[PDB]
Amino acid sequence: SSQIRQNYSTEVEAAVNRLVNLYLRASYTYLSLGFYFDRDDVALEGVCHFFRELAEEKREGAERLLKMQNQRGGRALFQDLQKPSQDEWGTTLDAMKAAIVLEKSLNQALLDLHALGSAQADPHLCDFLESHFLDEEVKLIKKMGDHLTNIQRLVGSQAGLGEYLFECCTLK
Amino acid sequence: SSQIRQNYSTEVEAAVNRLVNLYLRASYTYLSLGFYFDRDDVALEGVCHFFRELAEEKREGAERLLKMQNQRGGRALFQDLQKPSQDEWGTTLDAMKAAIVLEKSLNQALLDLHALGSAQADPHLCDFLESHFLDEEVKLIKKMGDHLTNIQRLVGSQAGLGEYLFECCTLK
Amino acid sequence: SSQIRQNYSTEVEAAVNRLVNLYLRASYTYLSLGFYFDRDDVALEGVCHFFRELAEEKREGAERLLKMQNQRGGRALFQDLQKPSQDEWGTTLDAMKAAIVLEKSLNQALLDLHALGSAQADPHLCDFLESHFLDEEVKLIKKMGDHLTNIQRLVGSQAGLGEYLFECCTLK
Amino acid sequence: SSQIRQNYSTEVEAAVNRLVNLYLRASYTYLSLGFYFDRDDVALEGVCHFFRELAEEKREGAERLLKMQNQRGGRALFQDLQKPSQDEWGTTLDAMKAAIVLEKSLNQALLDLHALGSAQADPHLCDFLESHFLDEEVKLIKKMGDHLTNIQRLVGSQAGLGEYLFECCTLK
Ligand SMILES: [Au+]
Ligand SMILES: [Au+]
Ligand SMILES: [Au+]
Ligand SMILES: [Au+]
Ligand SMILES: [Au+]
Ligand SMILES: [Au+]
Ligand SMILES: [Au+]
Ligand SMILES: [Au+]
Ligand SMILES: [Au+]
Ligand SMILES: [Au+]
Ligand SMILES: [Au+]
Ligand SMILES: [Au+]
Ligand SMILES: [Au+]
Ligand SMILES: [Au+]
Ligand SMILES: [Au+]
Ligand SMILES: [Au+]
Ligand SMILES: [Au+]
Ligand SMILES: [Au+]
Ligand SMILES: [Au+]
Ligand SMILES: [Au+]
Ligand SMILES: [Au+]
Ligand SMILES: [Au+]
Ligand SMILES: [Au+]
Ligand SMILES: [Au+]
Ligand SMILES: [Au+]
Ligand SMILES: [Au+]
Ligand SMILES: [Au+]
Ligand SMILES: [Au+]
Ligand SMILES: [Cl-]
Ligand SMILES: [Cl-]
Ligand SMILES: [Cl-]
Ligand SMILES: [Cl-]
Ligand SMILES: [Cl-]
Ligand SMILES: [Cl-]
Ligand SMILES: [Cl-]
Ligand SMILES: [Cl-]
Ligand SMILES: [Cl-]
Ligand SMILES: [Cl-]
Ligand SMILES: [Cl-]
Ligand SMILES: [Cl-]
Repeated sequence: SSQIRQNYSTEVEAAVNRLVNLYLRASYTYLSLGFYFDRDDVALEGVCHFFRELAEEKREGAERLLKMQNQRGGRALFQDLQKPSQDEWGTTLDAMKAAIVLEKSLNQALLDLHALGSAQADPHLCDFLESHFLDEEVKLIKKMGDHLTNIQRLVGSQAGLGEYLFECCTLK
Repeated sequence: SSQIRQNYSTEVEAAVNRLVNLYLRASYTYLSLGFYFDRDDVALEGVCHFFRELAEEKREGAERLLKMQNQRGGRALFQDLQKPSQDEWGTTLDAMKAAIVLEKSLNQALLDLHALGSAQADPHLCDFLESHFLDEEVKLIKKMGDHLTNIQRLVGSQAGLGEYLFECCTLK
Repeated sequence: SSQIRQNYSTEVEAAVNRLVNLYLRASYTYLSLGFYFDRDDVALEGVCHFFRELAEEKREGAERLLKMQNQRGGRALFQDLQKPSQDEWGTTLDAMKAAIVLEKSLNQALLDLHALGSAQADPHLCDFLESHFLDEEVKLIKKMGDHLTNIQRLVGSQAGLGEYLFECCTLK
Repeated sequence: SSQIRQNYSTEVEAAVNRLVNLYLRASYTYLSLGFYFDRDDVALEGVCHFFRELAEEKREGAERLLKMQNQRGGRALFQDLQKPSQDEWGTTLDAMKAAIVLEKSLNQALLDLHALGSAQADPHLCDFLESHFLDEEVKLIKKMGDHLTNIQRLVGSQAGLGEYLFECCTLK
């Protein structure tokens, strides 16, 4: 019943709905990661807050995709949201590894949707991914890689803790 | 691995996890209702915004339950989130009916959790439901009932539209 | 006599001049639509103002294309501007239909210019259309589709008028 | 000589006086814990300040119970206050363990007073415990559990210190 649809393939429409699922699944993973770190026997509030903010960001990405689906005259379709892959998330290092794997999977999904958009000659879709997704994901993955290295440094050794503290207490 | 748990039954712990599922399912229903009203062939932005706000409120209720689960030393466990019951939501009247049915089901779930809390002599749980849930649900259901009556009045007849307009344009 | 031209095909240069014509023709259509709604026997000032603003937006798009033509070292060439397709525009519904047809034709022209830019390996042109045209057109076409649905709802029936008024007077 | 007493059992009146004793005993324990940490050979001022604030909070709880005793027309009766269980409090971990044991004992006393209030059909008493005691105790016990885990993490190992520092210096 759309009167607006133009140059918007059914292939991209379906891929957008799948990507909304993937972003909401990611948001739900981050909600689980955050509340795990809020447990009294884990009790790292900053890590809870880090993942709570990422749950928000992933929800917001899904909402942006849904708004765009309607802007193009496609039909938002929702599927079941699978529960996160784990119920307990181990150490901060374990959790940050799981997060980077998750973000890499979203980034690959964005790249696959660009490939589809390019094959379907859909420049509005490409511009949309560029405006709101591709560089956001690269920045977040770089931050997570930085965090993995610093966690690895801090937990690994005296030299590494000392080097971290110098950066923080003398330079910053 | 909790060192804090006191007077918190495994029955309530499990019921709280189920209620988190129900609230997140409700939030996901409201996300679908809102984006339906944002379709170009439906195009009632105020109804989209009404349900978008309720998606937020239901998410927030789930997050409050999860925070409380950790405060009591229970273990948050997440399950799959089923997709909403419909993909298209009909008219504003259809949608507001579906919303009141949904809110009634959450209210009954809250009342069942009070019954369990009372049976388990858990006054902190009871106080928690009173502080953040029971009156919030009654207020929202009353608002929805008011909206059902006004939608029914507006769509039904000339007399009803005229009466609505008098309230709005002469009295308010 | 340009000393700046680089990677700018004669094909794109010509297509840009044609697109300036199409945008100025659109602006002139909107000027006619707006003054039609200002007639004393039509007298819908809000519809006049809506189309007056679109006349401005289409002029501004043409001016942006002309600035870009000079930035690239092409030569702006102007042709005659044909008068709008009608002298009287019927009802608000008739007019909004004509507007969406017009905007669709501009959007297809933008997509055709992207195809040409891609074939000519001209990424500055592609970036220019993305920055200032493609999403602007999709947003405007979605707004127009929303308006068509609401006009259709309002003129069509009691149920539809009532539903519109609920959104506006109770929710907004 | 009360002219106001209504629905206030002698059982609850006595239990309230006992609970005032328990809260003042707790306040006195916290005063001893705080000044222990202020010793020059212990010298952890933040731990002194943490327990000094809890001494204040426990005094304030006792004063609230006494105000309520008079509001209901019962008679405040004071007994001797026993000295705290230890004269020296060991390490921060030892002290935080002793504190959580203390708070658990107050929480159980509050739950026992709810049981008595419910048996005596005294809803004002129940509302009073809900308003000012039950959730305050759960929040404080959760904070103490968080602190036990972080102390245990910090004192236990290199990995644990590193993880703590990451939360604090990189995330917070
Ligand atoms: Au969290
Ligand atoms: Au947090
Ligand atoms: Au692309
Ligand atoms: Au593309
Ligand atoms: Au630092
Ligand atoms: Au530092
Ligand atoms: Au520092
Ligand atoms: Au919405
Ligand atoms: Au909305
Ligand atoms: Au209850
Ligand atoms: Au209860
Ligand atoms: Au009104
Ligand atoms: Au009104
Ligand atoms: Au009015
Ligand atoms: Au006008
Ligand atoms: Au006007
Ligand atoms: Au292009
Ligand atoms: Au290009
Ligand atoms: Au309105
Ligand atoms: Au209105
Ligand atoms: Au109104
Ligand atoms: Au002190
Ligand atoms: Au102190
Ligand atoms: Au009670
Ligand atoms: Au009671
Ligand atoms: Au810190
Ligand atoms: Au720190
Ligand atoms: Au720091
Ligand atoms: Cl969280
Ligand atoms: Cl299903
Ligand atoms: Cl493309
Ligand atoms: Cl929404
Ligand atoms: Cl499963
Ligand atoms: Cl109870
Ligand atoms: Cl005009
Ligand atoms: Cl000529
Ligand atoms: Cl290109
Ligand atoms: Cl002190
Ligand atoms: Cl004595
Ligand atoms: Cl009672």
